[PDB]
Amino acid sequence: VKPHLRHYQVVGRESPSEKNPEPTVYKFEVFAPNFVVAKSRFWRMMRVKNKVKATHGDVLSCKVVKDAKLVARNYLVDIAYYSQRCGYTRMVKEFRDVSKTGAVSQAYHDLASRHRARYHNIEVLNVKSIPDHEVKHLSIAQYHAPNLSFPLLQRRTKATRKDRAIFVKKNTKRAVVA
Amino acid sequence: KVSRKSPEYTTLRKSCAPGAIAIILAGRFRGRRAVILKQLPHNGPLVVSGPMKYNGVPIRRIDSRYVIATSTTVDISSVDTAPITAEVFQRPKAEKPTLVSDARAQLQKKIDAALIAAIKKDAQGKEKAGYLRSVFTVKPGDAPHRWNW
Amino acid sequence: AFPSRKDAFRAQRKGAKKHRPEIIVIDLKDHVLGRAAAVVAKQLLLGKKITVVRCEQLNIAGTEIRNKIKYLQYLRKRKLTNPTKGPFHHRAPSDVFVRTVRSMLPRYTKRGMKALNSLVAYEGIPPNVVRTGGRVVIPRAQRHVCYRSERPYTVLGNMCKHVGWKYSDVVANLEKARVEKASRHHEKQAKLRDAWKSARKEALAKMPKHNVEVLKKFGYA
Amino acid sequence: QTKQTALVRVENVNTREDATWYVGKRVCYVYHGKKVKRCVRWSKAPARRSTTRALWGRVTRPHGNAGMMRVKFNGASVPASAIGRRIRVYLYPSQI
Amino acid sequence: KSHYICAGRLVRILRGPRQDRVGVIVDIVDANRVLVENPEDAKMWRHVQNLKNVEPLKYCVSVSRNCSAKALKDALASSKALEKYAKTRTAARVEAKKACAVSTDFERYQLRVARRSRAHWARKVFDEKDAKTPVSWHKVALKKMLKKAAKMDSTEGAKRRMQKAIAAR
RNA sequence: GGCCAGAACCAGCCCUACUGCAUUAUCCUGUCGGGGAUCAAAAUCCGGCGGGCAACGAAGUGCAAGAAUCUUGGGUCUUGG
RNA sequence: UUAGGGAUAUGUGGCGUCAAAACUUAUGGGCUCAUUCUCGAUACGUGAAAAGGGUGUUGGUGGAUAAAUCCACCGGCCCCGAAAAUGGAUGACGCUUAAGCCCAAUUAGUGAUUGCCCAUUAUUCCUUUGGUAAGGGCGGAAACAAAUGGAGAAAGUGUAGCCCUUCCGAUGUA
RNA sequence: AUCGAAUCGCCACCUACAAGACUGGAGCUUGCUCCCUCGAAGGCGCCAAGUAUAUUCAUGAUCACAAGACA
Ligand SMILES: [K+]
Ligand SMILES: [K+]
Ligand SMILES: [K+]
Ligand SMILES: [K+]
Ligand SMILES: [K+]
Ligand SMILES: [Mg+2]
Ligand SMILES: [Mg+2]
Ligand SMILES: [Mg+2]
Ligand SMILES: [Mg+2]
Ligand SMILES: [Mg+2]
Repeated sequence: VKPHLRHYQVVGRESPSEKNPEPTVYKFEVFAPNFVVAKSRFWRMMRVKNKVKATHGDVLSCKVVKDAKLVARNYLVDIAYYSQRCGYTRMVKEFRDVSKTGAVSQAYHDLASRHRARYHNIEVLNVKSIPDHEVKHLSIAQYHAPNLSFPLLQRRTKATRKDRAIFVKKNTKRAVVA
Repeated sequence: KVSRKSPEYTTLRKSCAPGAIAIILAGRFRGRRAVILKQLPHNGPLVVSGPMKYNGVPIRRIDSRYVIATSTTVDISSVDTAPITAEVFQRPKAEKPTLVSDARAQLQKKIDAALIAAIKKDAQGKEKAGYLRSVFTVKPGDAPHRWNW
Repeated sequence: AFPSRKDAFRAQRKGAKKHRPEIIVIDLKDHVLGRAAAVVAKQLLLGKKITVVRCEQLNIAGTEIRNKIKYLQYLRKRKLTNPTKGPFHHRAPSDVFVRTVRSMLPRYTKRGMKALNSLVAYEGIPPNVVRTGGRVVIPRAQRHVCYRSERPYTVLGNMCKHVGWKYSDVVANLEKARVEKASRHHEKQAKLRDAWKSARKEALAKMPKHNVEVLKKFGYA
Repeated sequence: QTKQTALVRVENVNTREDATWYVGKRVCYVYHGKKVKRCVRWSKAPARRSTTRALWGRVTRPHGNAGMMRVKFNGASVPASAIGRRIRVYLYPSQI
Repeated sequence: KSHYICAGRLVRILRGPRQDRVGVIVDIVDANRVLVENPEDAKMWRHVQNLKNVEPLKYCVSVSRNCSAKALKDALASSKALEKYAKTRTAARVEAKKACAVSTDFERYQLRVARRSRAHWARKVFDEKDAKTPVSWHKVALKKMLKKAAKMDSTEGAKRRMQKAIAAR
């Protein structure tokens, strides 16, 4: 399945005024389901970092960043999440994926599964494609083997939806109720 | 272009063309295979006569909604089909109350003779002759919605 | 059950031959109890007549001791004022399956009671069921596709034999005899099956070549 | 429940795309009464006279993703005694 | 049997819009996903496939991980894996399934005629063989009954009883 | 016939098909240098430098207004003829 | 949020059976095994639980040492803490390649942006009723026996409402 | 014997059995190669008992429970 998060580059600034005739222009990296959430995250970051509110600023661009050609790569994702008891916890993880958006979506799913963290309590600090020899975790390093192979065992193979049946003869493919 | 009041007006689908072999879905000869000859004027019913020698279907009129027009066709241009008019199937009204008229038997005999010859002349004529003798039935496990006709 | 003399005389008078309704026989060996029960309950509500055999080989997830303790907790429930007319705790695997299916049905309506009465359950495959026709399975409810193989499971017959089921050995002996008889008959008739296979092979050399061409086009030759 | 619309499950129709093929087809519930009453061709075809009766309807739309169809019967609802019973889905009005 | 998921392994797509199509594994992303490409198929460009949607085949061409399209084409052509696969019975079954799916009413009638003719000639061959060496129920029963019938019909009372009640027919 | 049923056509609705415009570059190539891993490689990776449309069944990104008339879609026992 | 009926959409809530809907969806990702109040699964509703612990498993963070180790420290789910009186309640069954939990889809790296099911809600159609209702017509238009197109037409609060067209509202204790 | 019914696949090739971390068979290299019957069909049935040279079908008049049902 394609990733549920998209790579957005949000470029914006504060609205020029008499105190600030030439405001600084900020570029922002976000992974969001849509550009509305992308702009919301951009303005949250501008408010909590540069003391600029969305009501006193404007957005020069909210474009998407196209993914590179699909290649099996190792992606280092530096990410952070908030919990009430633990405060802010920052971690760095390695993922095997074909795209930056895919790796970041995998990271979001992993954080939700293992730490019960939702999208709005997670800040992605960085995502980058690292070489094979810089991978630290063995769970990711095990896919660097030049001759890597394995059989598919314990596979629940379902029939095509048009050919699925309720009652099938015991040792034949004949369907009794379908 | 053709005026709705004119007898030459049809909205019949493309599949129910003259010469097409059609499965009869309802009526006495259900499941049989017939040959579509013409459509009666004023957007009337189709006229099918799968040669009565083959399947027993006489020259009959059938609604196009009770027939599956297949992609298999037979060249009808050699068959007259002109004597089959709407007045052939009209009957006198009874007053305060198998046998076939000689005109209807003659029309069937002449049409079927030219219809059988058109099948023989056609390539795969012996296969299509036996195709019309076959009977269509819905079997256990059949999925006509997935089929191509 | 046993036919009335009126029914027998009426059948003779009408002269109709023997009749058997459309009954689906399900080999319940290595099937998940709840999933098979849900599928069978829906099919029974959809007007099907269903016989289920080998109910002693149904599977439940978890340890046999855990499921035994679950059944003992079930057995703990009884009407204190009058245990007779309280819950009735059946120990046979077919009775367990029938209770499970009944709990998936509206058992307090006439429609639900007809659906429940449309079901027949057995231990093993009885003689009146052996030769009726090919048994069927429920792919949605088979253990080898429903259970992680590393997890333990229990067999319904083994679980039931330790809560008060007396006929485990009887069913085992009858099933052993049935399999021996069926294996003997299958060792026989092998000549007939091979003769039919050879006849099908030899027909290809005597039927018309264009018919063989159609058979090869559609994958039957 | 709303008895004006009925749910019909046809054999080998297990997808919504399959159930869309039958939209508009005629539907029949065949049963019998206790006495022989009037029928079509009561005089033309006396062989048709029987305790056999039929209620007709049409397929209106599919129901769900699993090939069910909604059916509306002519003028009146189908009896609740027909639930779990056989229904005939005819191949007409043909569109092919 | 079970063929390993390796770089170069030929797979068939189980379900989806690419079903019944044959591709070659060119890279392994993780435990769940692989990269599949087939230069000889129009719709089989380099794409990501979940490992639940592939069926490993017995053929495995010699390529490296993340191989180029030209290298994949050369390896496929040299190994002749597609030509070898086309000769199997499951590939022919897939093609026959497609033909049956696209078949018309006339084609269905033709197939029915072919199957009926094969059944008729199988019946004739079986009857010929069974007349010589009995395998059917009726022929085995006749073989069993023949000796007893010959013994019990050779008696004079039997013979006279036959003659007398045959002369009346 | 003021009954029952089926097909035709009208009008109005209600569903579906059929898609163009703008974007892309953290991208696409080639080639050098590194770096990597191998039996040797290749690749993942990082720099230069030269190109450039990953290209319309490219992209799951913005917005789409495409007369179901051409080109007899479907439905209306959900309307009236 | 409520005139009385249809169609089509939704909302909250759902799609293993009961029970409509994934005939147990995906060609999505992880986590979890729980032996007698029997793991868990509905907010509100501690409408059941802590302090404290676990060499259960799987994730982080900072050290250390060198074939990879081991040291403290934080999550996640599970377990221990955790005892009441009729037999009993995730809702019943059951579920554990979940039918549990966290996240994410909508037919799945194929080619875009509405899976499906349920309201006295929305949109629309028909009818009623009542308006702080809005308009038209109302000087018989000419003609026109039967045997063999027709009727009616009231200057009007309220009627079988003078007729026609239009719009909007309609639940309710005292 | 009322009684008219609803129901619309036959089999004497399915109607034995087991397994999915497998269940065509080898090899050793243990995930590849090789061989095979090539690992994705229970058999029939569907209108000439069989694939051709046939042959009766109407007026049951265009839908109606198939107006019939020992396959
Ligand atoms: K007791
Ligand atoms: K109609
Ligand atoms: K899952
Ligand atoms: K009014
Ligand atoms: K008045
Ligand atoms: Mg609705
Ligand atoms: Mg349901
Ligand atoms: Mg008035
Ligand atoms: Mg009031
Ligand atoms: Mg009848």
